[PDB]
Amino acid sequence: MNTVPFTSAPIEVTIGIDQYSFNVKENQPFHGIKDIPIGHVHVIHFQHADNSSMRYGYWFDCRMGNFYIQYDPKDGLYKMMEERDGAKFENIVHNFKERQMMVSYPKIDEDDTWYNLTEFVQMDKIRKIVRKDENQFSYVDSSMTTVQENELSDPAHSLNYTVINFKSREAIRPGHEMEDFLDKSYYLNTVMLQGIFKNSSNYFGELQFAFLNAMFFGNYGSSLQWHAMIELICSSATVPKHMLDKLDEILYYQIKTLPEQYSDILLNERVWNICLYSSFQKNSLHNTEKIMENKYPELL
Amino acid sequence: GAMNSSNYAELFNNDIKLFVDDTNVYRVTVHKTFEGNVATKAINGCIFTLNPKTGHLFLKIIHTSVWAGQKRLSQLAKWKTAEEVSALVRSLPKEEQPKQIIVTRKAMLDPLEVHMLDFPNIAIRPTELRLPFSAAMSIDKLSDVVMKATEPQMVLFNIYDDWLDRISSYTAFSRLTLLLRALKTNEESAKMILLSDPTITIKSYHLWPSFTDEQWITIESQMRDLILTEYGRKYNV
Ligand SMILES: CC(C)OCc1ccc(C(=O)O)cc1
Repeated sequence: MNTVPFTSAPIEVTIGIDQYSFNVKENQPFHGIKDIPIGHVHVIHFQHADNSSMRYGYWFDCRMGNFYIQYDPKDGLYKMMEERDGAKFENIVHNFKERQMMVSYPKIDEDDTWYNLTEFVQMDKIRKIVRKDENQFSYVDSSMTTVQENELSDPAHSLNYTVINFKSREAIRPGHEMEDFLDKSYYLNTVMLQGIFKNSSNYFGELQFAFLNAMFFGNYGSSLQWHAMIELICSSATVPKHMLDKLDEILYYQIKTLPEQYSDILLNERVWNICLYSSFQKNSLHNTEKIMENKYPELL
Repeated sequence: GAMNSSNYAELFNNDIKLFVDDTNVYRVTVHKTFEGNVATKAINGCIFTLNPKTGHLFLKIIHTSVWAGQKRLSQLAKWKTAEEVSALVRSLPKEEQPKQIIVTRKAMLDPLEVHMLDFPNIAIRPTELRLPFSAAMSIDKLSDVVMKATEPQMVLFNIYDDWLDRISSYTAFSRLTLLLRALKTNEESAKMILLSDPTITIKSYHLWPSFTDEQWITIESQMRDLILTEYGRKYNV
């Protein structure tokens, strides 16, 4: 178990840690989150009570170091910092009184949700999408645009997702215009899987990360990327069987976790009706189709 | 963006633009089989690609052999149109390539954009103008060359004949769409209007009769009357 201590909580805030969230009042005696599994990946996110604009947060992996949160009264946000002096950190986190003012990561044992949602997500790939090499953790917020969006305005503060554009030369072989636009298998298998991602696990990792940034931060470009990566698979007549089966499970848990009141803003009616009811893979998403129909029949 | 009538004059600025109409690419007759079924038979068609400023019409004849052994022909026809328009653009010297291609049917947008990826600076757009280019096959010389073709063929016409010697491109395009709307609305009566007088002939190198300026005013009036008469008949006005 690891601990993400907080120096203080000077401003009232809603704090998320992975799929959980709780509130902290202004200047409440709150010193952090205790009992976190080392895991492979985590996210801590914030939405200020007095200004719900800018949700923001940090992706991190406890294995890569000791992370703590300190509020910065100049920039006005809770900042993640790393302590390299592990003994000093162990001394602060040992502290029995400090632990009394910390909330415990509250994982039900039957609950494997967090890991179903992040199975393919790895910190080293996050750090390639979110470029800030001097930190081991990665900052994302509601307003950050994607590199692709920027091409249609600060490349430092951007989300470097893999560009997917169905009406581009990368997606369309000269001489195969109709073929490749109607059946995106070339673009999926040769360009993306063999060329860029190298395997389906890395593809799914970016798809999972995009989903989670859209859900936790309301990041619009992330939502666009999640939907595009889904549509690329579904619009391909030729897809490995293992990948289709795994896609059904990935999407099932994403749809299951989605806030029910957030379906108008996080689900694109067009894409999902194409994928479930019209595409080459309509029949390969049995569990996803079943949860969507019973949970969100209005969208369909 | 989508074109219309606030910017109707813009069609005649100096940016080269082409209209593309695909409504006569895939054409069929519908007839009953021996077993009693009904069967289609394709007949030759054409892509109608027009420069509205100059009158230059690039008529690509679509021979029925291109459909042989193909499925989903309505869908294929859009991609075939897009293939041929892209080929036309590539065949043109750079200074003659359009800055905009305006498709009369929105279903042409994605096929054409995908075939024109090599030309990112060429805008591909629909229009809110309802244009009567589907009546192009009512122009006898165009219909003749399409129906006589035994192989794919491209034929160049000036759909304004020599009118630009005397009127503006704006006026010529208005005359053309009036004529074509009348042909679409009541083809046999529109042809009677145009051909009723044997002393006004069609030059060997023209599509329309050699009307004088005053005769064109009269013809245009008779075409407007034809269109209004048919409106009244249709809606019992
Ligand atoms: C519980 C206590 C207030 O945590 C604050 C905090 C701040 C810094 C560090 C460090 O740098 O070692 C560790 C913990």
